[PDB]
Amino acid sequence: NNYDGDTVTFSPTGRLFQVEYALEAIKQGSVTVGLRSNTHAVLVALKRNADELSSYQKKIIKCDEHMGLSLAGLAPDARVLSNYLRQQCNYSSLVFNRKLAVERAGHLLCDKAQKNTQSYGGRPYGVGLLIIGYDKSGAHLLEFQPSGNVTELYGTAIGARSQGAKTYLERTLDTFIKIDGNPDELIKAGVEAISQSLRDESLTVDNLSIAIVGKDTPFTIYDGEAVAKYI
Amino acid sequence: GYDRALSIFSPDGHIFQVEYALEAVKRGTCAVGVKGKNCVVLGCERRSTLKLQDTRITPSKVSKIDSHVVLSFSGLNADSRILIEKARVEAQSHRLTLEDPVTVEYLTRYVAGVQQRYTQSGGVRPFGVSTLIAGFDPRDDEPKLYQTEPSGIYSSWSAQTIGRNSKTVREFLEKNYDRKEPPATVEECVKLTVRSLLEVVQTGAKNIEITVVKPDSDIVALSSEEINQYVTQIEQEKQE
Amino acid sequence: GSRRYDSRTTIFSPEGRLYQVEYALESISHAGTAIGIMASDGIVLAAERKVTSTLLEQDTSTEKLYKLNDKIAVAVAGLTADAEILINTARIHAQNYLKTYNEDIPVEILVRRLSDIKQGYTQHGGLRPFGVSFIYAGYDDRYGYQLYTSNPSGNYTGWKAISVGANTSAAQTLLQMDYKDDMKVDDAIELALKTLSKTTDSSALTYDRLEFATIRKGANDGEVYQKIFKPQEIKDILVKTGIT
Amino acid sequence: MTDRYSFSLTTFSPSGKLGQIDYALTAVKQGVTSLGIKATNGVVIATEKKSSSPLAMSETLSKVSLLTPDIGAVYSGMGPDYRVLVDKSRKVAHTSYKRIYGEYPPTKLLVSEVAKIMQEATQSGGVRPFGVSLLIAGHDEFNGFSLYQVDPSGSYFPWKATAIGKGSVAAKTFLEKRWNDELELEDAIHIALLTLKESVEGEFNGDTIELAIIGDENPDLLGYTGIPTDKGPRFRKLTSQEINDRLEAL
Amino acid sequence: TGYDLSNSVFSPDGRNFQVEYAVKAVENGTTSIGIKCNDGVVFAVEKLITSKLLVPQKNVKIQVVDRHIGCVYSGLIPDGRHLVNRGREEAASFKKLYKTPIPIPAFADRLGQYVQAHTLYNSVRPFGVSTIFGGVDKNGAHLYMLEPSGSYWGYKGAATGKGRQSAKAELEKLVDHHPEGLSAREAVKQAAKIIYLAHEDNKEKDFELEISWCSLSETNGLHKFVKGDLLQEAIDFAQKEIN
Amino acid sequence: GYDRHITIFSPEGRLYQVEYAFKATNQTNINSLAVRGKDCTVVISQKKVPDKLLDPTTVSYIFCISRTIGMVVNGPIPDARNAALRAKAEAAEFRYKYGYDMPCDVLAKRMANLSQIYTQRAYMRPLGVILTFVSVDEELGPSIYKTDPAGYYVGYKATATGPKQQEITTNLENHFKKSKIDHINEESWEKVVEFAITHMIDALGTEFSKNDLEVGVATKDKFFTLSAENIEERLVAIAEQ
Amino acid sequence: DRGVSTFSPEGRLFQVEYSLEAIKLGSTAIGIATKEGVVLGVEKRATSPLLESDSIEKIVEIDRHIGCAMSGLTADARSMIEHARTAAVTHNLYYDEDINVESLTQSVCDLALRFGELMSRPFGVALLIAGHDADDGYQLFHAEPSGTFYRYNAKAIGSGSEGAQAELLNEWHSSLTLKEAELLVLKILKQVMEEKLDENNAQLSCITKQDGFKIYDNEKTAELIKELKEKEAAE
Amino acid sequence: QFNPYGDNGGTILGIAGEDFAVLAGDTRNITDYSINSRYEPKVFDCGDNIVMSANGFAADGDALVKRFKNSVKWYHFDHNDKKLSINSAARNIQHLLYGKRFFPYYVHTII
Amino acid sequence: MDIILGIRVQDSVILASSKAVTRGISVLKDSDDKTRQLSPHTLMSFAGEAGDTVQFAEYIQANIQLYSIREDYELSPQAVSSFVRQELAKSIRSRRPYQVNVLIGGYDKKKNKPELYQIDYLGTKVELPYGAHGYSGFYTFSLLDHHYRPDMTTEEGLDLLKLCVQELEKRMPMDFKGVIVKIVDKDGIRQVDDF
Ligand SMILES: [Cl-]
Ligand SMILES: [Mg+2]
Repeated sequence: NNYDGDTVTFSPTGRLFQVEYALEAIKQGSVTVGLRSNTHAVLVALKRNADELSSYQKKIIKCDEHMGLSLAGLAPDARVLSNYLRQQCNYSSLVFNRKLAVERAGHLLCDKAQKNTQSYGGRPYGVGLLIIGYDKSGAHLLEFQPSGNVTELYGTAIGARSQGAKTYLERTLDTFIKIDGNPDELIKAGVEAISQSLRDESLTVDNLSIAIVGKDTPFTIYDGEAVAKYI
Repeated sequence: GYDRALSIFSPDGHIFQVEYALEAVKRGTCAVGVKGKNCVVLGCERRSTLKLQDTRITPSKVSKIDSHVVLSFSGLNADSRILIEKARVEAQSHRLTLEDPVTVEYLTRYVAGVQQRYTQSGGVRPFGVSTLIAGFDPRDDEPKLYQTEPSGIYSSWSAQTIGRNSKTVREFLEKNYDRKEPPATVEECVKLTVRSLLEVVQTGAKNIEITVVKPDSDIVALSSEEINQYVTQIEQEKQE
Repeated sequence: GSRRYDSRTTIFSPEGRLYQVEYALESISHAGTAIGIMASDGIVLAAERKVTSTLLEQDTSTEKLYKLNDKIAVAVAGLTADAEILINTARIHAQNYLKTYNEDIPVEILVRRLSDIKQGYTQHGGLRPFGVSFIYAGYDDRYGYQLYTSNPSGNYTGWKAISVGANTSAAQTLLQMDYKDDMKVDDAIELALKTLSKTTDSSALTYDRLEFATIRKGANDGEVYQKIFKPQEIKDILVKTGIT
Repeated sequence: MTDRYSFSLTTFSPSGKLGQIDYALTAVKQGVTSLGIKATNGVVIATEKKSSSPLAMSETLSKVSLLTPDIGAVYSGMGPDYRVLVDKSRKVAHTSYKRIYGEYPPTKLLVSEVAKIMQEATQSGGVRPFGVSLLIAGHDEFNGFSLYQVDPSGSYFPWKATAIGKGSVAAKTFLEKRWNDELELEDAIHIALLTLKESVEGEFNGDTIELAIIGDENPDLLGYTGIPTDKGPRFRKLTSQEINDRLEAL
Repeated sequence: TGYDLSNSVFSPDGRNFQVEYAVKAVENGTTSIGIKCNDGVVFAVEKLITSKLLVPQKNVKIQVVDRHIGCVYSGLIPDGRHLVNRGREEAASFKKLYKTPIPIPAFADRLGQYVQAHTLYNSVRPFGVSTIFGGVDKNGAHLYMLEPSGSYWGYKGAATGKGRQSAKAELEKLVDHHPEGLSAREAVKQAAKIIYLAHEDNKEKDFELEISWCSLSETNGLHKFVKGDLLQEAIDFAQKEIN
Repeated sequence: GYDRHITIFSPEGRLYQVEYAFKATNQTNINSLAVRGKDCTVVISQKKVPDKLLDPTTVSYIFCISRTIGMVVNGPIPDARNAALRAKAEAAEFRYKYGYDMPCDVLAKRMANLSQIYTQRAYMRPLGVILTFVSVDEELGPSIYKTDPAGYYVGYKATATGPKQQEITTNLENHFKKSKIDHINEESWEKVVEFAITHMIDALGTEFSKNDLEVGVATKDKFFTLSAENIEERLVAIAEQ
Repeated sequence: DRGVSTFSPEGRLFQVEYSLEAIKLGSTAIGIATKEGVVLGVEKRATSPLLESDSIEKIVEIDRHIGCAMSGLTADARSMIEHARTAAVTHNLYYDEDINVESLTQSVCDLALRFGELMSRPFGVALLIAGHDADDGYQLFHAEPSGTFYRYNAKAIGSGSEGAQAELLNEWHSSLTLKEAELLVLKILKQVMEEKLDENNAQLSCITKQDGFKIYDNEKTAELIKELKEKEAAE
Repeated sequence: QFNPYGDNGGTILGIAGEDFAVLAGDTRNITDYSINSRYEPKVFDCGDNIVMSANGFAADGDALVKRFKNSVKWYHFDHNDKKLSINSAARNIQHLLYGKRFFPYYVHTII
Repeated sequence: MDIILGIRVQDSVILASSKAVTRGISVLKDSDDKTRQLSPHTLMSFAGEAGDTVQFAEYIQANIQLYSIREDYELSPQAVSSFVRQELAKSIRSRRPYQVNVLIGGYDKKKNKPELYQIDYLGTKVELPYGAHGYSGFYTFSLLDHHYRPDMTTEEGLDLLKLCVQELEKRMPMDFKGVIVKIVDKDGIRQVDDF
């Protein structure tokens, strides 16, 4: 009310409204789902279009051969943060000849987002990210929020109506976690998960976006006729 | 450094600081530009609430940017000096690197770019000035007349006016200026310019300035008696 | 953050005016009147001190009239402290020009640069403008004797006779009435004092409440002399014209 | 972080007033009375030592301060603002004058430098004006003795005699009756003590009154001998005993 | 009024309302505690299991500074991380210049001055965390608790978060019943109990226990996490006490 | 009314933020006292440890700035420590630059000048503390100098600070009216500490245990604080008289 | 007042949303992409008859294979075009090849959000970036001041945008010829324009692989206008 | 005085066919008259069917290769996984080398 | 570069400047004009380090032209010479100084007098009746000491200049490919085409 003019101001109940308003931008964004087994990690994203004449906004970004994320909210902010991750992943390779741990990737994003919530002039990031990756400790899935809070999960979803997919994954937890050495089945579970967040619209060929990383699989994105298999 | 974003968008999609700068231009003394077949003429109003002035030393309303291009303006006088200075420097810098004087279009594009920069730079307000830039490109006999404004937009005009009561003199020029046949001579062009100012000015004494620019760096300012002759001639024909 | 407390000194009103410039001019209108009159053979500067106290040291005082170089002087109207900042800058600028070209600076060039400084404070930096209006009186070999004025907007104009500060409306009308082009210095001296004597808010105009200066070619052959009048000299010139 | 206040905190109001300067002058009005009187062969500056507590040692707090060997200063208003101004004034006398010309600045020019510092606090970003008015007394070879007043705006005026602060209006009236152009230094000290008694309420003695002069050179206060041209400081602070001696023949 | 809209502004009381507002964010957070013992310190924290989808043991909240200091906090988790990042920089430069690892009291002031610095200007926001931290140095064991204002003291026991009063009461009993001292292995078990008892003030979601410790004898003066058999032993001890 | 939020003048020539900083001074509800002997300067302060979980040894408002200078603070601990660290740095730098130990009164002036800057510059808030500096200066002898958020400072024969400062002040005033001298005419610092505690007991009207007080003593070439047992020994001496 | 980079409670940046309102006030600009080329057309909209309409430059060349049309506060577009041109030429210098149309657009859109308290406010202009490269062929992009860009088969921006977009929805198919697209832009422009469409107040342009980016002459456009009127009367 | 360059010896050789190309290089690494390694490769696969070698001062050679490999990586990120053509790689390498015109990479580079 | 001469007579200033531009063992050009018009009544010739000469000449030219436009007034030769001197005086203590020597020939319209200034790369200015830079002076100064008179006409000055060029062509080691001669007087600057 009087305490939402900038990010440097606390409310009387100890809230940061600008951070909460940034969180609100994610809820407006299109749904995206993340889930993993012990061998693979999968991102499934519902892409959004302006109209029938427009293209579908690309949701998934590659960070390294072994890591990448999906976005929900302000796409330019995702581009800034994904770029930062690309550099940090790259710094780890050039200097230490070491693939950046997915956990450290999360820690770095948290600290970058935080600095924007404590200084005058700047603003919080207006996007939520789902980072998947396969490193020295197996498959991983992270959930980034622009408050700074990063969380490691077996599965999750963010965006509009993400609660439907999140409930499904909470039920299916015991099933999909043990889909080891089978990419197509883990994707199917993710495609079935994102379907619980659909209303009036269904998954078409230029609407669906899938990405996968695993033990013997580099981070690769599937769009267009390549995802027709899963509809 | 002072960083404040003074020029910003409003809910309706307007940049008020840029629009308020236009109001300063509307307050300024009237300035008119009319281009003929082989010349351009810049007319300028001078308010007559100031007597006991020293016209020898008082800053003239029309300024030479180079020997072949001139600039008049309407709005804040102090603001206009800054634009004129920058333009004059760029004119010499262009001669130095390109080995050729600026085109009127180029010089206008530069001045307009400066004005635009001051609409999305932190810590600064826009220029409260609109300019009429006239002249002839090097080795070219086609007359050029351009207009700029605080927002940064610029465009070419067969004839144009800016400043206070400009909408009245623009009305006059719109019916009196023929595109198919512009003022064939210098006299015709000056007369049409003086006529247009006489719709707004008051008296044709020391209130009107006229500057004539011709090809190949041929620029001259008319004196009181020379201008007064046009005023005397127009009024006698009017009584009919 | 600090945005909360920013006055925004360099913005436009909806009408297209600069708030701070307008309010600075309102300040200057309460300052002691200063008059400049240009004659064919010299220039007069006259200025009224702001309500004097009897225990003020008058002879070793400088409030209104300042020397910029040997050929140029200024009369001040507004905040003295602000004027001194600008005066030292002007004095330096004049010496830079002389160092560069080995010639005394043309009056207009000095005026323009000082006016450009004022302009800057209205367009950028977020600072308050200088609450000062100058009357420049000077001579050079191009235009001869010249009178200029500048104000907080950074706008400057040339004059034959001009007033700044308090009661300029009344003062300008009186100057416009009695001034003529073939006027001499001694006549301009008389006009300057007569104008102040009528426009003054005080009961009667006296020597102790005045600063006076002339710029004549009254030296020996083709050279200019600045005369900042002493208290006794103002007393004598006031009697000589029959004001006291 | 960083000083984001890069904008003026003192601005013109619609009426043309500079609010913060006016308010600074109001703070000066509240301050304790101080005064200065110019004689033919000297200058005197004086003020009351308002003690914050009787346990406090008022000797440690010096309201009258030496700026150069021939220039002294006193104030009315906010003490802390005065203290830093004295530090800056002493330094500027060296950096912008003595280190260049090899001699101390004349009174008028040092005053001018102090005025500049106070004017900048009236226009620069993120600062308030100084809440003091200074009275600076001094001597120099070519101008002789002089007395100046410096206000929060940065304006300064030369005075034959004047007072600032609490009871300045009454004190100035008193000085107008007593001041003439033939006053000797001792006569000016006598008048200074008379004028100050009017404004002071409690105790009136050498321990509650601070008084200094700009008079003859003091070879005994120089600290060394051997250079004929160096004859010692003209600034001298009167002792607690020296004040009481003159209070008997009052 | 309006005194609470800007940081670093004194109210007529002499208070900085923005800092007090940051304390509310701390009070909203999960419970965390610190127990000083014979030859070291023990840290414990409540981790709310928001969902089944949270990977157990893989959202670590307790952080290490240098190799001998442990830090835990309640409130805005990112703010706590920022403070630790600074702590690590401070501890690194101390060791760089002075060779010896940073003493705990020295380290406490480094964080204290940094947090206090965020109450001096309106261009920054106060920290939304109370931080419990400590370790073992040349002078023995030290436990500290640092607040949004920059205020910190040494503690026998410390607690902050939503269940601070429940934990404080339980901590006060340990200080009274063990005047000669509490052992490191005991303090780990007690820490578990106190988190379980303090969980009563946050009992909608069930939680995950996390403990760490520094001890001159048990961990050789270094910070380690309590895991495996020793963790389960401490959980079982806590489970037995609530029933 | 934004003239009450930052350090600019109000219409009546006042700086409200400075005045409110003065009120922050008493937020701790602690009273301090300082007196001078012949050879020493003693400072005492109340010590209140309400929480049982606190380590009482770490609760302190007295600081050792340099070897010779000691400082007690009246105000919140964060600002107190801010001031202490800066004073320590200033005193160390002084010694390095000018080749001798920073005097008590000079450090007071320096810290007062820093405080003054916060009353004039807008982006910096004043510290809500009153700093009482004590030493045995090698030129001026036993010295007490005190600083506040206004940037004011002055030397003292003796002084007191806190909520019940006025009661302590007058108590000391009446003693120096009686004794007719500027100090405590006593040889050993032990008895000057006893005097300080005695007159605080009389003024405040409360009795003190060993853990209710905090004592700092300045002698030639060193300033030190007393332990609980050093104070207990001192309390026993008062009781047996 | 309030911060420049402030979020609204709905999760949008105030200044970005306000700049979108400024773009709605701007003159109409239409783009249509075909397999034979991409056509760009704009409404000039002279404020007065005395203004020489051929000096109104709202269609602009970035490189030989990339063109650009604008709508809104057109003065703001100058620095965007300058950046685009430099980016294109610079990439050619570093890599000895033409730069992808998408990569160019992305480079322009990186400027968009570089504002705050960098420039003081977002851009008040939208761009239609049309071009061709060897990989993805003929492409049309809509670059906003939000930093977002969408590829389009066809797109209209400006005051008559929502009406023209609905018209483009019905008329566009994947087998349009270049000539068909030229007429379609002229048709839709004439519908949404206030003043009557002719060669002086409207301007056409296209980009083809063979001939590159070309702004049409007033003589060439006039014949396409005459061809358009005859075809509508013919049924 | 410190000499920042050294000579690691070795030699390389590239030949181009109609539908293929070879880039060969010996595996010996040396300083002065001593052998450092009998098998230290200096011909690398850099991606997008580009092989590269920077022979001369190995520290500068490894640095350049490393930078170019990294250049290929970022070309993909910034231009939608487009294949870096051999001619485009060449021009990129010119800029890498010329960026150190006044403190050169002491290598003869072949791709 | 190499040979630049200057002679001030009664009513004009005459500048002679060699046409050769040599690099190594090759005369690359034999028609080079080593001068720039600073203003309608002020001409500057120059000689020195390759590149520096023209870069400096044109830089000065731009500045004087800028001044002329700003004030709508022509700077006096004395004023221009003082400006040029100061620029060189700055240059000499720079990281890389302009190694350029100049002659400034101008006609002061206010005084109705020709003026010739000689300024070396150090910023050493002198007003002279006749001047030269480089090895030229070692022949021309003594020659002009003998034959020069202050009241000579422009035609007499050109004959006096021919005498200098003849002496240089006889005794100088290098072929400087003749000179371009320019006259500065009340009517401005003009070039003598047949010399
Ligand atoms: Cl200091
Ligand atoms: Mg402040």
